[PDB]
Amino acid sequence: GVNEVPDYHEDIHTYLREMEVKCKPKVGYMKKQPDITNSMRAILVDWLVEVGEEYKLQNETLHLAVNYIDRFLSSMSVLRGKLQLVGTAAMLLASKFEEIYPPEVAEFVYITDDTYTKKQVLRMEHLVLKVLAFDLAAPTINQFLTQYFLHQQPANCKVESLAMFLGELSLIDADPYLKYLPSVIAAAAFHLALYTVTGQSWPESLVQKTGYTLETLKPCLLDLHQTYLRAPQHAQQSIREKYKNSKYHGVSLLNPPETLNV
Amino acid sequence: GPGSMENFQKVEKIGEGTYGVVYKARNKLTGEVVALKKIRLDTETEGVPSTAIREISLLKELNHPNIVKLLDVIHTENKLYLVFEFLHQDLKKFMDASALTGIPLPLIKSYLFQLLQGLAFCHSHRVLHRDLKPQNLLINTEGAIKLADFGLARAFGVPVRTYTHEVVTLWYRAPEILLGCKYYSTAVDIWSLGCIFAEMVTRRALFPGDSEIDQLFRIFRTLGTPDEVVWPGVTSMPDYKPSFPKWARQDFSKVVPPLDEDGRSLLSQMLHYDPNKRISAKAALAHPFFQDVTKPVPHLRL
Ligand SMILES: NC(=O)c1ccc(I)cc1
Ligand SMILES: NC(=O)c1ccc(I)cc1
Repeated sequence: GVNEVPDYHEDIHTYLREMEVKCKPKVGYMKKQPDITNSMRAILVDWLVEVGEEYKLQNETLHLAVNYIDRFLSSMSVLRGKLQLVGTAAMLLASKFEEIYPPEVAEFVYITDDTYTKKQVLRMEHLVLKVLAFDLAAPTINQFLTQYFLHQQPANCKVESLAMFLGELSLIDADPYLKYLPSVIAAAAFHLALYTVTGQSWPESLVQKTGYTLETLKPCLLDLHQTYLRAPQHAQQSIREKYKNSKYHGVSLLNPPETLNV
Repeated sequence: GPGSMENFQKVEKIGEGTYGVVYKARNKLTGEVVALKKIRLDTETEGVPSTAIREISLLKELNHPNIVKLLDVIHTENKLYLVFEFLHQDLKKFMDASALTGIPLPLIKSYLFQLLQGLAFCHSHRVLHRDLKPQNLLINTEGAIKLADFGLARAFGVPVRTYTHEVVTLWYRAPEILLGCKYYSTAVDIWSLGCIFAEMVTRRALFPGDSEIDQLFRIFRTLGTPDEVVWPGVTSMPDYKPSFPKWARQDFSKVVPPLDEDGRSLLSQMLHYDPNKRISAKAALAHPFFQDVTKPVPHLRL
């Protein structure tokens, strides 16, 4: 019913598809970053997963933060010593936008082990706001997932959580995931989750909605399927640990399929 | 953000919000009359306020002739200046001073139709307003009315998640919020607009409660106490109590006596208990009530 805004969901889907291209980071920014690497970014994101967990933040908040970070690093060159400061301010801004009860600034200062000062975090908050020009209402993977979820027949929580999980794993690895739009990673995530749990495939009804097919999703899906298979071996483990929790139905303990057969 | 404060001349104070004051100002180069909202950040020890972050981020992408236009944002180290399109008055002040023997039916119809256009645009762009009330509806000399004050607004996902409770000024607050419901949606904006419709006709608030429970009771006594038939789920709601008095629904023609059949029809659909059955802004635009509106559509702003 109204919680799924029947009268507006298509308008909204269309709008998000337009806004996801505008809020997209530059696919090749890390090569132009003299002092930071994909691996450092990965450590940062992993830590922001932990921060989200420590403060029981929404997953939406985590996704916004990563978006803010990647857009910022697209135009601003950053020394390794200051990457965490960008991340911290991004998490604060994302919290203030998405959270009912955002953690206070002091708690953000706290989790950085007093590497930075209250004033440093605050000054960085303004810089991100200026760089992004307050374009904070970005489409995320999750915004798309939750609408795709409405096409399950019937709803299945393992499917939902597993898709959430796979989408989260994608935030960690700028290569290759920077090359895909939220709507596509979400598509791939939903289809992989669906297949793993139920053996079913990306629904026709979502081909109607999205215009995407297994064909158009195929590249992304192959990457996500690798990321899933290797997930126990990745240097970064905070998402796996998080998705062991029963809140997410222990989905990180499911077995990835050895093949997609398509 | 090409603006500079050097280019504005302040003209007079016009109002005061939470983090500051609003001046009518004049662009010294273009001639444009704007409203400047100041938001001091030096005072703020928690950095840029979340209200302001939501207002700016959300108003950026809401370009619509019935939504007040954010023209620019100036960001000093100690101050933040939102530059808005200037509208001379709000609906509350218009009802108090000039609408003494009432608003003409033509003008009420026009205002309602424009408010629905504005609100439909918000929902189409995944924004709940969450504070629709006459104070927050600005009117110009040309006959336009526009949604304003997006300090309480929020970007929603589909389906919606749990957001902040007890939102919306009490008199305009929907039953589902009053009953502590886990989830609320676009239907809370419609309820407000419905209260506003009634208010434009009578020039008094429809449900002037002095507490959460008093607000409910007033609503119940006007539309009847809802049960499982009119509203499936109601009795399972977190702050629903079996002890609630059971008032009979009085005939809707008694709620707003001067109102015609078309008017009553549309009002009832805006004030439907079940958020799922309540009319959407998009559907309400096609209601017969509006058949004879001809006021030319307001023009977008740059
Ligand atoms: N946009 C405006 O003209 C305006 C905004 C807020 C107030 I309080 C008064 C006027
Ligand atoms: N909050 C109150 O004061 C109140 C709550 C429930 C009833 I039944 C009456 C009053």
